[PDB]
Amino acid sequence: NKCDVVVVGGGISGMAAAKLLHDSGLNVVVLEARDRVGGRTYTLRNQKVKYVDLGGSYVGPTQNRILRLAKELGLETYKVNEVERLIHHVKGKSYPFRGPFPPVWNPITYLDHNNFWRTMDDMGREIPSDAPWKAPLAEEWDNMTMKELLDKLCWTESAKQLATLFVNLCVTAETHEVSALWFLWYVKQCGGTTRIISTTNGGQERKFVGGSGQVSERIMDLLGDRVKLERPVIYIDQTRENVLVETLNHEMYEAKYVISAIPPTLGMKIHFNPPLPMMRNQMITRVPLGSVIKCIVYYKEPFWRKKDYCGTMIIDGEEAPVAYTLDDTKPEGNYAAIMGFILAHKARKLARLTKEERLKKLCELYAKVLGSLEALEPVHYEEKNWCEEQYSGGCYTTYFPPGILTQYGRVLRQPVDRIYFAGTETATHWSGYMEGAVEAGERAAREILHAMGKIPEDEIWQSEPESVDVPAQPITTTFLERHLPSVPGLLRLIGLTTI
Amino acid sequence: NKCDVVVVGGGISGMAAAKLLHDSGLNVVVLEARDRVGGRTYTLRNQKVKYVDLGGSYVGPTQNRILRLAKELGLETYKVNEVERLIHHVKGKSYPFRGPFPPVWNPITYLDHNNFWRTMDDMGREIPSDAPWKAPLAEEWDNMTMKELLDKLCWTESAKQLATLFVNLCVTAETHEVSALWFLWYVKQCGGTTRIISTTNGGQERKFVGGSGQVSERIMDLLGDRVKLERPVIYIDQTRENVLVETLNHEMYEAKYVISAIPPTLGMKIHFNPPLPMMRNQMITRVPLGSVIKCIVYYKEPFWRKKDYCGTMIIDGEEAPVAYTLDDTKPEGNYAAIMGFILAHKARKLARLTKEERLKKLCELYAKVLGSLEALEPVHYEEKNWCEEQYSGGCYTTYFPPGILTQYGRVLRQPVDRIYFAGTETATHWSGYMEGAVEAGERAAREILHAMGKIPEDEIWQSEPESVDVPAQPITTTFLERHLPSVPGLLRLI
Ligand SMILES: *[C]C1=C([C])[C]=C2C(=[C]1)N([C][C]([O])[C]([O])[C]([O])[C]OP([O])(=O)OP([O])(=O)O[C][C]1O[C](N3[C]=NC4=C3N=[C]N=C4[N])[C]([O])[C]1[O])C1=NC(=O)[N]C(=O)C1=N2/[C]=C(/[C][C]C1=[C][C]=C(F)[C]=[C]1)[C]=[N]
Ligand SMILES: *[C]C1=C([C])[C]=C2C(=[C]1)N([C][C]([O])[C]([O])[C]([O])[C]OP([O])(=O)OP([O])(=O)O[C][C]1O[C](N3[C]=NC4=C3N=[C]N=C4[N])[C]([O])[C]1[O])C1=NC(=O)[N]C(=O)C1=N2/[C]=C(/[C][C]C1=[C][C]=C(F)[C]=[C]1)[C]=[N]
Ligand SMILES: CCCCCCCCCCCC[N+](C)(C)CCCS(=O)(=O)O
Ligand SMILES: CCCCCCCCCCCC[N+](C)(C)CCCS(=O)(=O)O
Repeated sequence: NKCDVVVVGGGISGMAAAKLLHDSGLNVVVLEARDRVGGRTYTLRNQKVKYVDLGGSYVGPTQNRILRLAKELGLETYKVNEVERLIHHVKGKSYPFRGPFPPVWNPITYLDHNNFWRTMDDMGREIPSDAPWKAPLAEEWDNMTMKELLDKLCWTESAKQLATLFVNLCVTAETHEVSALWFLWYVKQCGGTTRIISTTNGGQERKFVGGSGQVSERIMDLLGDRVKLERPVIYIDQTRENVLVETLNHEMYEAKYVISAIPPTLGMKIHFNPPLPMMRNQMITRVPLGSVIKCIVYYKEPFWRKKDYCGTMIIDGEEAPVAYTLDDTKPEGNYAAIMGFILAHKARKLARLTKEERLKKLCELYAKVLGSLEALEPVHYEEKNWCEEQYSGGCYTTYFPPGILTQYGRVLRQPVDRIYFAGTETATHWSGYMEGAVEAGERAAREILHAMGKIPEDEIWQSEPESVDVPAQPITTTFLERHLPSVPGLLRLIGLTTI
Repeated sequence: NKCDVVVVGGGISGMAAAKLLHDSGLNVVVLEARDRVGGRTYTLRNQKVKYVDLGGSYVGPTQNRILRLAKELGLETYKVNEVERLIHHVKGKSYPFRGPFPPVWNPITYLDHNNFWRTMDDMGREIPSDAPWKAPLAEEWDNMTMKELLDKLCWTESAKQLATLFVNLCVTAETHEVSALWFLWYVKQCGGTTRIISTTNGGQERKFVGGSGQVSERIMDLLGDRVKLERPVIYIDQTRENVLVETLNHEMYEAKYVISAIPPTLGMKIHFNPPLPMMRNQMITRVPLGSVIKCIVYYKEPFWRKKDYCGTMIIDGEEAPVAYTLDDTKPEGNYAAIMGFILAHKARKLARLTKEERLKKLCELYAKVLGSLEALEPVHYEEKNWCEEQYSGGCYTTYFPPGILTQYGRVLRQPVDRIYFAGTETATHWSGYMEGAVEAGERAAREILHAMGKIPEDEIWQSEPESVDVPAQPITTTFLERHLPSVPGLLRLI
């Protein structure tokens, strides 16, 4: 029953919050809906795979909070394979390349690709990380879908095609579903377009040895009996002196404060007394999560390396079930695997098939993209459809439809009496990621410490020292990249000269 | 505990369903979250106002199911006052007019205005009521907001701004928030633009004497002790022989079947076992309700009538808190009142003020629009902010953001094992209205009757005879309206 803080949700954010509060000498309890911790991170273990992350997996430079938490728990990272060539597959043809971006030869298309990425970052610098709705043109950009923005920025179909896949891959949603302001914020708060898309020096650089599920599992071992599995929270009562939190099995928990560490829309699963204020009440009906199936196809050997392919494929085409893959082979070089994401409307569409039908379609895709018959000989298959999860709502994270972030964005992490809000969605740096989960979990925990008069106000938001293990090379631009004209800019120059 | 059907929700849809099933001889229970029935309809009574609808209120021709149900319960309608002139307030000036739509005098603006409304109805003709996702251009129309359609279609700012007001008023959401496909479906399934906007011969023609809350209240009286108030449903278990439904106060209800008669997104408040299928699991997080405050200012007399104004105001502009009003005076001519809607973003913005602050702004607005100092002396004020309701989620109804209706639309009323789906959102005619609530409640009830082998499949969807009290007159267009060019059409002719 009685404790200082009830934490709702035993994912990375809630576990990070409970650990901090526990380390500060408080009596904490974690109420987790599932028969496991980790939430949107999940590591399957069996003899065929040894271990595999079916949810969140990748970590990179500038994600210093998740890295410090994992290292303190005794965890280790390894580099995702990007030794050999990446593949860009478009119009049923594959084009090998090196570096983070698929190359473009056509001079007009090159100017258009260059300008697009530059403008994404240009617009990003106008958007405050901690308050996106404060951008000078917040309303104008929020009243617009990402599709509308692509339609007006991209003067070539090639750039529009690549930008569409970029959006699908980043936020597991269609360009027409998401606010332009929101998506521009989301990229900006991950350090920009290059940082977000990169394996080497980016978000996909590394994975944890043994899986990311260990983060939450090892925090559970530290907290012992304080974590309560199979306790979905149904009711929060704040009418009396102590906060009462009721679960589905009719257990009652009494606390001074509560941390909500669940996806914002999943707050709907809780009945509130007194009712939530007007803005939060409506906000939680307006914030869906994206759609993704994560699929891993195992092979006898990482045969793609022999053809000088690292395993990275960027696959454009409506026919392609998977738009993005990475090599998922173990660091020891065994359990050869290709990881792929089925994104947005394709997750919806391909979920109708059987596990066996999906495996078949993926192998047939990889065989064509890699130009390898070997790809038609899988030894094993694992997958996870996050759309069917009652206690996640989707993956990777929450997106904002047009008009919502400016109208409702400011209440996301605004406390409601004695309820404080964590979860990756409330973070200001790598929101949507395991990194943002740690940030938001530890920030929510400190808000409570301040409320109890244990720490000063200026200590609620805490900066993180850079990892020595995973150093961040800075994001650099060239003179040409900065000053090459857009397509309309070149046309302006043509019409002005020839006049 | 043990019954044939548990109905979740004591709104009009749930009550209609329960009444149908009860009259057919089944044991039904209604589980209602609030201390009252009615949901998005609510009739307040005090001696100052006598009675006032603070939620759903208006009914009109073609809404035959709500009219029949209310007539059986002993209810009667009266006509909303539209004898005198309507007012269009544009750029700080009032323009009195007659007929459902404000006149336009600039030739170019006239062509642009004409084309916009015509095109809305043209597009609607290709959208099936029972399956909007089967429209020929469903994906194209669903992937754009109403804002970009208006930007595309309206060559003049005058038309765009009136079209914007129209969207705001119909669906309590911003043009940029909503799918074009969904909005065009919404208008089409109310009988078209003219039918949805009209007072005389449209949706706003009539109100119930004594309030619309009496519909749900009188059905609850007919059901005896079968309606359970302050029983919010928290858990639905379908793993066993009969369905188990748990409430927040720990009570257990067992049934052969369930009707969910709540707004789709409020399905999130229930924990399901087994988990919901994937498409519904994600759908119920993708379907918000609009934002509105309904406000009624009372006066000593209906003074506007003396100046040959009926009370209807169509008010352009960002600064106007209220964009649309109706005379809310009682049929007897006493309790003189003006009803106004504070719509969409204005509802969020003006909720930060006090009740008294909102009253002052409305009175000053009405004084400008009506050209009368008498609007500055209210005798009484009532309001309801529907955004603050845990068990509604907003008003009037559920809107679909771009991409949603085509991807998730068909799951809305698709049964989940032994759970059937009612609620106005699942109706095919006047969805969003009290009428759709009745259609959906009775249809969901008959689906169960068919599942039980009591009626054939062809009796699940039943037609309704036209009301003798509120008959519908046909919607007509003129030759010029149908054949006048658009702005770009007039340009290609030049
Ligand atoms: C799903 C996914 C996938 C598939 C993938 C990925 C992901 C995901 N991500 C994301 C992550 O995972 C996240 O962010 C995290 O995890 C979050 O955390 P939090 O905040 O903590 O949350 P969660 O987990 O959900 O938890 C919660 C909890 O709670 C509970 N509940 C509910 N309800 C309730 C409860 N309890 C009680 N009561 C009640 N009522 C639940 O159960 C849970 O447990 C990620 N991340 C990272 O970091 N990384 C990665 O990798 C990931 N992934 C993805 C990504 C990447 C992709 C990309 C690629 C390429 C490019 F270019 C871009 C991008 C990211 N995101
Ligand atoms: C809010 C509102 C307002 C302000 C106004 C109006 C409206 C609204 N509307 C709408 C109506 O009302 C609706 O539709 C109805 O009501 C619906 O019904 P239903 O479906 O039945 O649903 P509800 O009510 O919501 O119910 C539900 C129930 O459930 C319950 N819950 C929840 N959750 C739960 C429960 N229980 C148990 N458990 C759980 N968990 C709740 O509580 C409830 O009770 C309308 N309508 C009509 O008809 N009329 C009218 O008038 C109305 N309004 C508005 C309109 C008009 C506007 C306009 C003007 C002008 C122009 F031109 C256009 C438009 C319509 N809409
Ligand atoms: C000699 C020049 C005459 C040009 C007249 C032809 C009109 C050109 C239309 C091309 C549209 C290009 N997209 C990318 C689709 C939208 C750009 C948006 S924005 O125009 O830059 O605002
Ligand atoms: C004889 C010269 C030919 C000029 C043709 C005129 C085309 C210029 C369009 C500008 C108006 C833009 N609005 C109205 C906002 C949108 C219209 C979109 S759409 O043109 O119908 O696609």
